[PDB]
Amino acid sequence: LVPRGSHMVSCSAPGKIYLFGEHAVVYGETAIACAVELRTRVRAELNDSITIQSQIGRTGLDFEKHPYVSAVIEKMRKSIPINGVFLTVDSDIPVGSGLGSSAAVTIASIGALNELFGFGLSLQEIAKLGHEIEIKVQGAASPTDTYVSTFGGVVTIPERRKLKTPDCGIVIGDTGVFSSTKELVANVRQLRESYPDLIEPLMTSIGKISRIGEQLVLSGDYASIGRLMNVNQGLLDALGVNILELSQLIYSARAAGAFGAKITGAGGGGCMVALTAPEKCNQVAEAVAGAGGKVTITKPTEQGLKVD
Amino acid sequence: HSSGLVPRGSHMVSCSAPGKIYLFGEHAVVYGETAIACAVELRTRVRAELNDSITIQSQIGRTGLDFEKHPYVSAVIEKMRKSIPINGVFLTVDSDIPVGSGLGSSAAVTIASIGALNELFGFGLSLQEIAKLGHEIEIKVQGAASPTDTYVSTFGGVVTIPERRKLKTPDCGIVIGDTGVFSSTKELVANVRQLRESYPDLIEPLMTSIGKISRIGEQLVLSGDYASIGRLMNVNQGLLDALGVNILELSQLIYSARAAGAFGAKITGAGGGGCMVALTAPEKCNQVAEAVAGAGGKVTITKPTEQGLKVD
Ligand SMILES: [Mg+2]
Ligand SMILES: [Mg+2]
Repeated sequence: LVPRGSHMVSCSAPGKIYLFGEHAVVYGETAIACAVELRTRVRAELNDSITIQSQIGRTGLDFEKHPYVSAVIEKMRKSIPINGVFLTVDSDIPVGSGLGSSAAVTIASIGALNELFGFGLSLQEIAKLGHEIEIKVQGAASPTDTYVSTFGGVVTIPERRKLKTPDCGIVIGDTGVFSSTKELVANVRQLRESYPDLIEPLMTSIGKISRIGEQLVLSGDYASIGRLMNVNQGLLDALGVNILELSQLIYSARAAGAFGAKITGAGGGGCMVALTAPEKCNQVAEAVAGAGGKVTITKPTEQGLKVD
Repeated sequence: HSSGLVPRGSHMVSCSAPGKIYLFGEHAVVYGETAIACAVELRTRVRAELNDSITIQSQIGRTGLDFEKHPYVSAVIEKMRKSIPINGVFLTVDSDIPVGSGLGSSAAVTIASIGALNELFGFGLSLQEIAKLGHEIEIKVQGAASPTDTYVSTFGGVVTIPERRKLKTPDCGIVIGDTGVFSSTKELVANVRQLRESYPDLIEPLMTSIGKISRIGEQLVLSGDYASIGRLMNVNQGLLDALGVNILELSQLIYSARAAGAFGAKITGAGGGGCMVALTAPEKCNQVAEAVAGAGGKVTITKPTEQGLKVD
């Protein structure tokens, strides 16, 4: 094959929302993720030393300001030497939120170095490597985020089967309220401990939504996907992870015609998501904006990691 | 209290009957599940005196017997006349109960009226007979009804439905917050019935989970663990939100009540508007009411009532 050893290479990897079933996976259940068109992009250039540039600054190998890129380099250079590289990182995935910001930079960086230095990694090896980098950086991590970012589209969890991509707009509304992903996993579990006979069946019912929903994703019945999303949001409210500002955004989106709307990610703050007809995306976005949410307008993405 | 004068012969008689909120389980009873209702200290009072004709006076004005303007009082007099003559009577109706949200305004006027004529004319009816009669009256006036509203207004306190088991009354304030948003009970019941129709394998187990709440919560009422009763009311609220009967105004009031320290807060009755309810420590009642008021609601501060129908 054609040498490309000096070719500047850019890779991108998407963030993701949950159609159903966040919070339920740890307790054995099925969920359905959808990658979206908000990407982190990483361009890799041959260089005499290691330089990493992003909105945070220009560094060398710096595990404090550039933890993920730095960990990727540290791990891959054990296989094939990396004498030098200039990496430039830019992201359209909103700073913090279950949308997969650290998984996207991890996967894009692996992609870009894979290409530039010829590691010949397949997508499955990339996903597993990414998972490994998040463990190294965070202490402990679920493989789901790096897998969805790698392969893109709609993915059932944890069987990892690809479902047809819906032709819908996605509005993300950020409440601007901070919450700890650990503290909320901690409270779901606790309420679960105090009333086991009540809370266990609820996770079971969220699991059921994905099984019903799989079938609606296949037939493109977005109106029913939306009705289920709404049911799932109510189950999340029963689990204790909703707040007033999330309901505020959710109810505006629904009133403006969204198929459905729900928390995406851990809850307690952060973002909600609305699934809309493409021709109604703007109107839902304006209603969420009107209500004070920080709005991003996006759509599902068919591809995961890609050489741009 | 009273005047130095003691009347001779026949006196004015007075009965009152309470409204109610649901601690748990609205919407699930019609699906074979348990609920817990709690009668509260908001009453309809009916005063009654012998008269040669019929006169009914209430917040709407003074009439003779009148099935449009006083449909329940007039149906009561009509039904009761079939066993004992009522040549005439003068009836005055007043009430502290707000309309709708299954708070039980119709049930309260029905039961208070029955109770007042019971006393005045010496019908000798027991509580069970009074509730059964009130159930029969609601059927007559609106076409169809469950016996629950009239049962709970007759007996008062905390009652499990449909098993009708009396539970110990809790020592808590109750704040009712009205969103002022109008919605219709039979439309919401229909919309819930439709959702269960579309996903029976999803929705039937959620009903079953609301029934579990009442099961667990019965024991918490027995042991007076109000904090956990609130926490379970919080879970039942998310399940009502899953059933599609919440709205933004209700959420606004509910979060405000919880931030101000309520043990818990939730929709009471049909939803889609109407009222929510918060259970609070007696201390924190004013705190919670001011905050629901602060967030947009018409607030009523009450507490549970131990009995239902009483001769005042
Ligand atoms: Mg980094
Ligand atoms: Mg009447």
